[PDB]
Amino acid sequence: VMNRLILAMDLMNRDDALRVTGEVREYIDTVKIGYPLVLSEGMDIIAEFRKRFGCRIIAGFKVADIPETNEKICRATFKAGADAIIVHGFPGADSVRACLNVAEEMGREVFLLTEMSHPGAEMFIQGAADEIARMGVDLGVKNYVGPSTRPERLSRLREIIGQDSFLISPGVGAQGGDPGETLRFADAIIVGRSIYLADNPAAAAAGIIESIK
Amino acid sequence: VMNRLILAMDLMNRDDALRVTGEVREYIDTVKIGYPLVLSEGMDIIAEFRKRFGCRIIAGFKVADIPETNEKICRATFKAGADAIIVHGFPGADSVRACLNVAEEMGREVFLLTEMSHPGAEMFIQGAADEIARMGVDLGVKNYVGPSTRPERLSRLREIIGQDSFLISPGVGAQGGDPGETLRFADAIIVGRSIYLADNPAAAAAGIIESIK
Ligand SMILES: O=c1[nH]c(=O)n([C@@H]2O[C@H](COP(=O)(O)O)[C@@H](O)[C@H]2O)cc1F
Ligand SMILES: O=c1[nH]c(=O)n([C@@H]2O[C@H](COP(=O)(O)O)[C@@H](O)[C@H]2O)cc1F
Ligand SMILES: [Cl-]
Ligand SMILES: [Cl-]
Repeated sequence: VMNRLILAMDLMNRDDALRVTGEVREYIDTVKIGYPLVLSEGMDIIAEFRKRFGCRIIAGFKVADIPETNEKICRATFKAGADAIIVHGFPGADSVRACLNVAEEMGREVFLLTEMSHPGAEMFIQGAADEIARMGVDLGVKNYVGPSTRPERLSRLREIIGQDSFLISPGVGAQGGDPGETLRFADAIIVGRSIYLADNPAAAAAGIIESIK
Repeated sequence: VMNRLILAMDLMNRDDALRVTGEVREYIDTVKIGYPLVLSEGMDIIAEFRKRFGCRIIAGFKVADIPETNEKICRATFKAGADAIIVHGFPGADSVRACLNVAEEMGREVFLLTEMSHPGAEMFIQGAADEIARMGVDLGVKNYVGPSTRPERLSRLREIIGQDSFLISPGVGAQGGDPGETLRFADAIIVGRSIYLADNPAAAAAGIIESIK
């Protein structure tokens, strides 16, 4: 990923989303698009980003349904042009495998979300996170998502998945995570509000990159 | 809910989804629409269902993001016309409260998903389900979702939420759940494939209703 920086584009109207992404297009080649934008503007927005910016698109949908429905969601998402999709690991192995099947069939990628970055993640997710990570490793998952807000947890996740696995991490900036510290373990950081809500998105992105040069 | 029957409309194209729902419109007044249909046809499909069938719409999105993003998803979903939204409880209390805030503001409902119906749910969700249910009760949540595939678990969920709470349950039909048995604890059953994939959807719906007269 260019500059180890993935833009989380969660603005909810096409004009703003496209304008801000355009402002920082020179600093990134990977954008994470989620439900805030997709539900507001439609899935066609994914193709718009790919054509306008030539960027990789990660659908941050965090699929968490039964196997059959997960397959349908992945199919629809990849048909829309997404290069990868984020999947929740908490629902179990069968739900993850359903996504892996579609990804292999269509030549796309699955990112396994192991532990989340918000406070509430401590209640139920954290206690299952290490096992979720091991589940991914046992199934051959190569891409993971871990929390920037809990450095020691992110470090443990890295130990479980190994050096060869790709790890991205949200929670940088607005949620309190530090770019440099997070990159001690993750290969790339996900940054949303710190950039898209900044008075000068380009300056914000450049500042983050400067701090991790 | 009419006939204690909620149609899970997971077909992925407008014509088929509307045609099948029309075939069974006399048997239901509540439809659960999820990502398979919404991502394929756009969120405007919710308003289409409401105007064509005059039915209640439950968005089976099972929101499972951080508080800030959950708020955005709920806002977009309710703006689209959904009467209620299903929210995953595993991400914690703050993520649930974010949804409750928007629902209260817009005069809509939140359904808390405790335990899931598929096999993989046993890995991590099941062990946290009773506590997730208690979390909902402590926050004043009145609508819940529990598994038809595990009758004793559904029974335990009912005991935790009390007789006053509203409980709906998926996993009936295709996943093996029995309509009558499930209704010993749930107030309404969610049925998808057993109806929408049937040779005669109307006959399938009528048959289910007949078995629970
Ligand atoms: O654990 C997680 N934490 C997150 O913050 N996210 C997403 O990353 C993004 C974080 O953006 P921020 O604005 O930089 O906080 C946003 O899209 C979230 O929904 C997902 C996760 F899986
Ligand atoms: O635990 C769950 N099990 C489910 O099956 N579902 C949804 O209910 C529906 C079940 O449909 P079926 O075709 O009757 O199995 C479908 O939309 C699922 O995504 C959600 C859940 F939260
Ligand atoms: Cl995400
Ligand atoms: Cl659902």
